[PDB]
Amino acid sequence: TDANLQEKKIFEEKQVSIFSHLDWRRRRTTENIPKDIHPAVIRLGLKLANYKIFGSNQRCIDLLKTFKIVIQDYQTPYGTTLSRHLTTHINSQIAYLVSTRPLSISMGNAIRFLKLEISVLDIDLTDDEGKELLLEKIDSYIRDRIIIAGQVIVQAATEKIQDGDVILTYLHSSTVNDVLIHAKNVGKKFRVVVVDSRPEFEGRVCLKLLTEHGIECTYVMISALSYIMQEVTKIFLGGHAMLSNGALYSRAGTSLISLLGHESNVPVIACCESYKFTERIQLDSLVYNELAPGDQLVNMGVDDFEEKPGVLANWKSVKNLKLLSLKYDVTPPRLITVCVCEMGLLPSTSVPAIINEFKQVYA
Amino acid sequence: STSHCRFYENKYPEIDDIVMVNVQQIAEMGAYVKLLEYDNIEGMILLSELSRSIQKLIRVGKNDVAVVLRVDKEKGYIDLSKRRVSSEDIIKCEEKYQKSKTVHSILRYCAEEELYKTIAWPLSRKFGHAYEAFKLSIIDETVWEGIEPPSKDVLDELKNYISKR
Amino acid sequence: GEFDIVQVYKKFLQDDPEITMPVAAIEALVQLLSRSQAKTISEFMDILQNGSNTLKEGVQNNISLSAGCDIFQRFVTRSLHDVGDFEQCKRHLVENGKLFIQRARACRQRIAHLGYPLIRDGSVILTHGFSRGVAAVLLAAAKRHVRFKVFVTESRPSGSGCLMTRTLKNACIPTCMVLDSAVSFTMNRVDLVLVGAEGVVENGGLINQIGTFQLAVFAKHAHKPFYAVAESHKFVRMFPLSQYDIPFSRPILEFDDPSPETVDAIHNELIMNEEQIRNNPTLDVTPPEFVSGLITDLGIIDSKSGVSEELIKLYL
Amino acid sequence: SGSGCLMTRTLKNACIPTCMVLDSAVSFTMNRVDLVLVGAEGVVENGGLINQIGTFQLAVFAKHAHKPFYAVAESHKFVRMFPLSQYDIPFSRPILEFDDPSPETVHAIHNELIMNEEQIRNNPTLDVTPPEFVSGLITDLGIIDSKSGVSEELIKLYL
Repeated sequence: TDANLQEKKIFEEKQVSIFSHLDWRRRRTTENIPKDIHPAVIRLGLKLANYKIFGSNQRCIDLLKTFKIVIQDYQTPYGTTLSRHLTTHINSQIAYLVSTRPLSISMGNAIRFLKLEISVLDIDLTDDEGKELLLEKIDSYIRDRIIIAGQVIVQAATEKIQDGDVILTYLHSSTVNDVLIHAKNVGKKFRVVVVDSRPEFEGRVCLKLLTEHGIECTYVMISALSYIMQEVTKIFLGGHAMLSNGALYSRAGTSLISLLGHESNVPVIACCESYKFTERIQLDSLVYNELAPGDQLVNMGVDDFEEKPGVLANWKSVKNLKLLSLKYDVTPPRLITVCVCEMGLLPSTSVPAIINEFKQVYA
Repeated sequence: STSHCRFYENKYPEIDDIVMVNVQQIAEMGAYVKLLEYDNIEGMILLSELSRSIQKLIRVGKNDVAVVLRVDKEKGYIDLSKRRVSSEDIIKCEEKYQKSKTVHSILRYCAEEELYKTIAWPLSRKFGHAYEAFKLSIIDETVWEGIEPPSKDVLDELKNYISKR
Repeated sequence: GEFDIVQVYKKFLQDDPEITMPVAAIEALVQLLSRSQAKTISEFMDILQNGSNTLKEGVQNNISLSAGCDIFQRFVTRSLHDVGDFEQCKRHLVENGKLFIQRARACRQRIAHLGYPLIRDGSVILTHGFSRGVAAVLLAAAKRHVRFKVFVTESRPSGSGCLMTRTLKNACIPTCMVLDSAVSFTMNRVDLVLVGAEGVVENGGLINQIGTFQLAVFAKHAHKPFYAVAESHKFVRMFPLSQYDIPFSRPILEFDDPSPETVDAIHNELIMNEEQIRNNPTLDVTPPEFVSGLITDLGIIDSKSGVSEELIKLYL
Repeated sequence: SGSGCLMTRTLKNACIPTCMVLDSAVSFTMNRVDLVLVGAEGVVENGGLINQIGTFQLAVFAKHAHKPFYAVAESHKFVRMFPLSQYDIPFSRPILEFDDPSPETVHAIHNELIMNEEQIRNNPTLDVTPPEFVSGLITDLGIIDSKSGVSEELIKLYL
């Protein structure tokens, strides 16, 4: 950062290309990191940029479990109490983390929550009094908001599974896997369809898990959706976030699944958790999104790490030619039949009210 | 018989006592629960007590502490409440519990029931508890009062079994 | 001790036929409640469920009351507390019972002086089979002296259409009974369609008689609006997945196995037999995108997402 | 027409499974179907369909339920008629008229309260399926899906 004239540079990044605004800037190495950075934060920042399959839930957990360590290792500059100064320390941790991978919605909402509890904290306490408190609040957050909600969703999810069904998932949703494995453990008689896609074939690991529990599974890439959907009878999707309009925000191929499902009359079920709801909205899948480097699809073939090159290795220096791969896309609500939150089965359009149930009757 | 048995000589608890209870199933309006202190007999909690209209809390096999409201001994129905317990009692019960629980695991040595009637409760009658002043079995001999004989074998296990586990 | 509350339920139908089946159930529970003499809170809720289920399984597990029965329970379960006097429990309890019955009896009226202006001068309406809801609003409109005409679906297998037209004909209203197979041909004439309700779902769905969704798509396709009248005590907690995912007692639409060994343009009386008919289903479900406005004692609800907020409000 | 029972037997008489469906509940069955096939009582210029009442009642479902729709028509059933909407067709008797209720007073398998022959007559006997719902039209001339070749083959008939 020369300054925020580099942010003026972003103001220049509003050109003809639809993706001109989409931020490409990252830091996938610890070169010239600042001093005020916690080690256990560094490891996470490294885990962000380099891990794949990094489930949107685990990140929130691994972030919070890491955050406790920061505060537990934090000591205020005495003479200036804790609450007055804690944020800027943490604010200097996020600004680092985002340069490794933009914040998921599952994380940002937690951030806006903890920053709140910092301000509302009672000043008449001391350090060892204060920090110990919100650690439980953090732990309470993980208990109530995700794990239990996770444990509730699965139960309500497998409830509507019927013996003889044919389930279709796509690109390893830890929640979607978590309910599928539950279905087998209750003797539900069914079988699963697993859709995968380029680049990082996130669906194989979903096949690995389900197979290691012995389920009649089927693996086909998305460019075969027209074929396989005739066999399918239900569709389950775990989302990155759900929009206040009712739209579902998940990995890039989520939309076509719901679309082809509708035009084949199968239902679309969005197993998402309340804390991943957002007051914002999107009409196009391009305004708010995040990217992955286009090099990752240069490797043609069935592998990713393996040094199988391609015909596009020079695309960076071939003008009028550019590769890209968005990671997420919205999905209009009229294609989502149900959303499965820990408040039960809701129509996706009922999302923003639930967010008000948090804003209201709380603080 | 002597498979499962009671804890305190009062077959039931009085009104306004405090009892640990393990939740079982939740119905449309109540929470059928089993008070394990009295051979897991059943009771019910009105759908009006939480623990911070919270649908997520679906507990199955969790021990919780509550307070009795009304009792009908002839039909067995019991009504309890939760959001009325205080501070110390809410753990004093637990503090009272495991000690009492510990004694129960001792008696199932050949009962995996009557020793309460013979020894435990009259001892609990004196020192208000069995655990409380149980250690006196090595630093006093008031524990001899009115001891009744079982048979030849397990006649004296007290002086055979004090400080253990 | 009545020990046969179903009779009181039944007796209500003869002391007044102009009340819906669930209304009698609640009106019977109070009689159970008022006469029941208990000593524990659990005692009430024990026999209450054991009374409701006793009332449930007696009527082919009908859905209308199955809502009202469950809603009524979860109503009094709300602001229930026991302080000092145990009799306060029953006091607060049964007093709210009549209070609920008050709203319940006035519910089918509250929609009338609320849905009647939906009929305009010289308009033409369509209704699938008889329903106590659509009847009164039309009468409460025709009472206001307004010209309009109405078609009625014959509504096989119920045949409730033949009764609906009479109830309208008797109330000075022009009618024209129409076959279930000719509703589409009628949409050209109709300005507004309107049906009752037998059950409202978590997603804003509509469980009503067998042929509602049959004409719900028509109005959706013929660009005429769709309205359904539903009392509060018809909200249900279920949640299907399509126009089909509903639990149904008798298995439906089975086929036969034909072993190789066997044997006027209006041909009336050449139909299926009663055995052939009951294989066919009885209820229908119109997804909420096909309804443009629910008509409830709570008012008119069009989001079919706020129905859930209201449904959540109805339950605990 | 009640012609279903006749169609039912004639199929069952040829050892194939059957299951009669009252005209009110076709929609509930669509998700279970894989193909919809109806006959033809008449074909107009625009590709439309003149068949017994309720024929269009099905094709809309097949459309909305994303299931295909085929109709069998013999060449000698084509006609020069061209109805604008799905209603403007010549019909003998007056259809779907109402009453005049002057102020007087004249007075779940309920299987015997049915519309009388008189009020049944007031109902129409034919509906029309617009060509947008006919995925395929099979004739002795072959199968025609264009619904413009319907007309070109039609013109080839009327000399």
